[PDB]
Amino acid sequence: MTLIKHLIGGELIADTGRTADVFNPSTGEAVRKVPLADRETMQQAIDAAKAAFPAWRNTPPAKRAQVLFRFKQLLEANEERIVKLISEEHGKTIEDAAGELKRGIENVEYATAAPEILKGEYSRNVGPNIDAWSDFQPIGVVAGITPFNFPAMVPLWMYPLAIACGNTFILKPSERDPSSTLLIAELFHEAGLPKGVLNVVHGDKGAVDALIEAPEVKALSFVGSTPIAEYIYSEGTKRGKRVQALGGAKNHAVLMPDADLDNAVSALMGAAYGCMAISVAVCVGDQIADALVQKLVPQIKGLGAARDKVTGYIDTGVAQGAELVVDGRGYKFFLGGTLFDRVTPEMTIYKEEIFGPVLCIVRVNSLEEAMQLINDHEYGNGTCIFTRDGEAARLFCDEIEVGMVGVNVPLPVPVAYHSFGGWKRSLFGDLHAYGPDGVRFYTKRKAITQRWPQRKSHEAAQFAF
Amino acid sequence: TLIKHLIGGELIADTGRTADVFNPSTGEAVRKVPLADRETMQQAIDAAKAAFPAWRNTPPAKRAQVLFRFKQLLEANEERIVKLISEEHGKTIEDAAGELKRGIENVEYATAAPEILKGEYSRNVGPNIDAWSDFQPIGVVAGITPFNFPAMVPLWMYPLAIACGNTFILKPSERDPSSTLLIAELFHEAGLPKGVLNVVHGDKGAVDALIEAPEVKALSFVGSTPIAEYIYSEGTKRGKRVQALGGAKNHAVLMPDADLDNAVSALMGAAYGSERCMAISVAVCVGDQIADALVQKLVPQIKGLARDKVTGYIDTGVAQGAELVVDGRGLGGTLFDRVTPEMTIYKEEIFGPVLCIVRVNSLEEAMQLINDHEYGNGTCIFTRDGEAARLFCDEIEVGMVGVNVPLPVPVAYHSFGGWKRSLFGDLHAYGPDGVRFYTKRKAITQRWPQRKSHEAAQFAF
Ligand SMILES: Nc1ncnc2c1ncn2[C@@H]1O[C@H](COP(=O)(O)OP(=O)(O)O)[C@@H](O)[C@H]1O
Repeated sequence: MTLIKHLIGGELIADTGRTADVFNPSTGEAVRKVPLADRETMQQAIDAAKAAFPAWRNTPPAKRAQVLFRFKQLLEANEERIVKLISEEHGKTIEDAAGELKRGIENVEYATAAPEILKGEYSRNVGPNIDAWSDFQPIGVVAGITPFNFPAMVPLWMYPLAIACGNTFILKPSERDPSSTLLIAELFHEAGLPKGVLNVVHGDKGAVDALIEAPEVKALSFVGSTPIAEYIYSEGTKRGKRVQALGGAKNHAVLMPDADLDNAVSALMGAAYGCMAISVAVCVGDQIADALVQKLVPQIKGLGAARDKVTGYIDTGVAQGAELVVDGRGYKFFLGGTLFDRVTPEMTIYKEEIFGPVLCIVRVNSLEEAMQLINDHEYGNGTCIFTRDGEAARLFCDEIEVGMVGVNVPLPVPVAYHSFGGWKRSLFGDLHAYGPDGVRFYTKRKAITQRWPQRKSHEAAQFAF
Repeated sequence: TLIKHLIGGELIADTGRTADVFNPSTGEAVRKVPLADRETMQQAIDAAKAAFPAWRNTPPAKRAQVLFRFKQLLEANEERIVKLISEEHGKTIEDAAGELKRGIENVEYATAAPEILKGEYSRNVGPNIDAWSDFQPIGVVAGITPFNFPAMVPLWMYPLAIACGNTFILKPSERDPSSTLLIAELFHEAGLPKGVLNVVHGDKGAVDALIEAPEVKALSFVGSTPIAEYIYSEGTKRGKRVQALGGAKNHAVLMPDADLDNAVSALMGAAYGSERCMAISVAVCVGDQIADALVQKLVPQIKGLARDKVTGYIDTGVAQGAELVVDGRGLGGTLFDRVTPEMTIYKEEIFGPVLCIVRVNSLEEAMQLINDHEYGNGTCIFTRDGEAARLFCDEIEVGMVGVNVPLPVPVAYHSFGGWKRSLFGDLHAYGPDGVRFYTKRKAITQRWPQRKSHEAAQFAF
């Protein structure tokens, strides 16, 4: 543990040039250094992947499935070692880190069976001496840009599927916890993956701009924050690339007047403080809002530049006219449960996401207004409605635009993301249900019609030297 | 006479801005068309927004039913329709009837879309928690259609979108809008509720209206590449789903070993006026021999059967050093040799019977040429070599490929964005892409939290 190496062309490269430091969130002490890569160091990876592609594309489906199956085993073998490397640079419960990797492995298990659903049809003499067939081909060299949370699972949600489909991959992970990701890359090479099929290149905005600029890379896949997502989406798409982009968002719960309050409070307390991501509670009518606050407050007492970040957030909230009902700042400098009431979508505390236990209550007069509020912003990947009315619930499920909906029940969607464009993937849905969307993003359909026009005779004079 | 809009189930007469529809075989104006303002569009939008909730909840089988009668009423009125196509677009009635036969195949596919749209139900997936999954319509959607194909391109959009349970605003071409409107009316005659399909005639104003309207959730366009890029970028910028096909150029590759009579036959089928007929506008020849030979054969056969725009096009071609081998100024029938991708005649898309030969030294160069531009929807390679053909099929990026055989792709289009649909593919193969464009997937989990007692005091009056 001194300097972390790139994984280009099957060998580990040491870059010395620009460099940042990876810290240990639970200690504070910088542990290692990471190389912010130049366009030359990226072009290496691109050339490596471009070179590996034709061989890999023609590798038999069953052989690709085989190398993935061993990759799954070698991950289930080295779990302890990996999980340690996650908790060390990200700082999270080893139990959480292990649960993340279990998900990554589910993604690898799904990828092993992608070759099966990718077989196409053949027809001899669809017309006179004309054969026809259809295939699903890989698109070429593709790249994935991964976030800080989930250095294990988010890459394993991208590249195994893309490689199973027969592409080659350049992975540019987060600078802040890149060791765990790189280990998993190496294990894939150890499982049997040819050189150049997966490459790992560490870096920052430079590295990413490199991939956005490179005309060889055909598809670009990103999960992180909403500004960076919009960037990569628009700038990628305008250069003919396929772009899949999940950007951070806010999930909303709606409370109708008839909501069973103990049930809603249970969901909100698990989601905002206590598993689902919810950051805004839209209340229809003032009664249910006043009542919700009455119940929330007791239960929330029941439980350096970042210090200035949160104080700034809260302070702006008060400044713009929100009611700060529970201020979670305290000692043991932690941020406990914070509750804001009387929040509006023009406030900064609604528009800006803040890390940690913060709920905003937004008061609204009708269900239509609540649904319009949720639909008109960068809507997330989960939403709830709490009500006893059947007609309300049916309408909410019909007109809300969020993909997963919970009626009096929270959803297994632990982080909120908005999905850009038409190349849409779900991160937290059932893999078997949303996997085809991944497969379609990493493949192109091809439809061939073929005829070999005839000769009258086939004497040696009709061929070459 | 004057052509009426079809908003909210009734025919409206607009008088305001107006253009003239000509009878383009016999270049002489036959009718007038109303270029609509934002108010006349907002009428349609409001009509469609109103019709949506009822239509969305109409049973699958009832939607299938109205589509099935729509198919019959088209097969009933074919003669009348085809006449109206040939009259304002100007094309052989046999072609116009073949177009409508395709439109009807689109309607037949839409009738069966309700079946593939059923989802799952599971009682107690968790303790007293039900779960289900559904494919819902998205709302009010709009389609903007081109001059070529006033019958089939709309029937490729709205029947499927309506079968999925949306409502539709159709803004057809100003230049041949009679035939499209007739088919709209027949749909109403088949039983379609008022407001579910609306037809609003217009131009850039009308289109900008739909691009601006926040009620319309998806926008579907087929036409020229500049207008396509416009609608794509500006539509996606406003949160809409946009499906866009923009005019392009299909390329044929000739290897040295190509059977020339076979290639010439395919290239010569690719005809322009005013089951496998193909659009090809560029013939990439590998090596000079096959190119010289191709020219030798093409010239005699080019005695076949906007005008001011393309004198400029041809003139620029000569100016930049292309060899003008057959000059079609007058009936058309133009051939250019020694064309390069830096010329304007390669970059700009051209009205009419124009073929450009591009000489290249390797197959790799030919494939790179085709791949590096806004590639079309069809391509051919002519060769006897198996390895060449396999490689071409592997590395070319065009979706449909013909090896020594032309493809049934009569117009070239490039597809923008991630909402991609094929216009000329097998409907059963590319139909799901349409279905996905006009629907949104939902996963619902539901629980009704219990009460301890259910006396009348626990409910409302
Ligand atoms: N300004 C930027 N432009 C382009 N890419 C960036 C930028 N900032 C960060 N990235 C890259 O995107 C990922 C981080 O995006 P971000 O939204 O900051 O995720 P997170 O903050 O959750 O780690 C990293 O992989 C990083 O390399």
